[PDB]
Amino acid sequence: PLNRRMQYSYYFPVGLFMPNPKTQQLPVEAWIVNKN
Amino acid sequence: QPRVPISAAVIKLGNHAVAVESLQKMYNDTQSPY
Amino acid sequence: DPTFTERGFSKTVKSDLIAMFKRHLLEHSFFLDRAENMGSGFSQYVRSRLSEMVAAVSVSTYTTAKGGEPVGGVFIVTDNVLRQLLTFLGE
Amino acid sequence: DPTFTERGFSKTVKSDLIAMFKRHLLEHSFFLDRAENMGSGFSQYVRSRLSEMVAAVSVSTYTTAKGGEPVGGVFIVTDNVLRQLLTFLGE
Repeated sequence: PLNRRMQYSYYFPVGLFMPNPKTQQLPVEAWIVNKN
Repeated sequence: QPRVPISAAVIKLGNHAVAVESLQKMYNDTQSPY
Repeated sequence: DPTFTERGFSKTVKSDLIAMFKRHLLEHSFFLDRAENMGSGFSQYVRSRLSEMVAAVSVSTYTTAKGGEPVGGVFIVTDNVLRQLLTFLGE
Repeated sequence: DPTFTERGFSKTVKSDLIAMFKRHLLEHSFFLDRAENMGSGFSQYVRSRLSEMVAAVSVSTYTTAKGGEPVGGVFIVTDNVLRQLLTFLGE
């Protein structure tokens, strides 16, 4: 009984415009990692 | 024969001990190079 | 080392031994100044080099006093190396 | 491991086991050269790998001498691994 399946939610944004410090690269996609 | 205790620093390196000592004091009293 | 003796001796293993001479010369030599040079783990480092130095040459007539352990060898150091061994090997 | 056995065996858990084979092969294998390679914590590292190696296979007839502890297993190492275990596991 002490092997409970912990389940919670991850979240991540794709394609955000970073505002300028006063930006020619624009993200179309975002990368993540597997469990492998 | 009776066994006398002689002085030696004994470190235990794993399963068998060894008796580390130095004779630099024996060579310095006679002013001899070690 | 038994690992390079148990294969007998070939002409291929001789190059491994001549390279292992240099690899043991550059790293393990002057081990006490390296143990003062490095960070933590100096006690295991000094105890490791001394234990390999015992294992290189591998009733009892010379026992310890408060036990019965045969004393199985003797290190002969200088007076400057004796205390730097006795501090890294505290007990 | 009881954690992947207590769920029975499915076809989904087989991919987890085949990936866990590689994850245990790349990290935990040749643990003694890694324990010499790393910084501090080598005693807990070696004791951890040996304790997992005992727990993998999990009156008494073989007790210790000055106590009564049953000796519950036996490691058979080489002569080069015996002293590198006995230095990292000092007591």
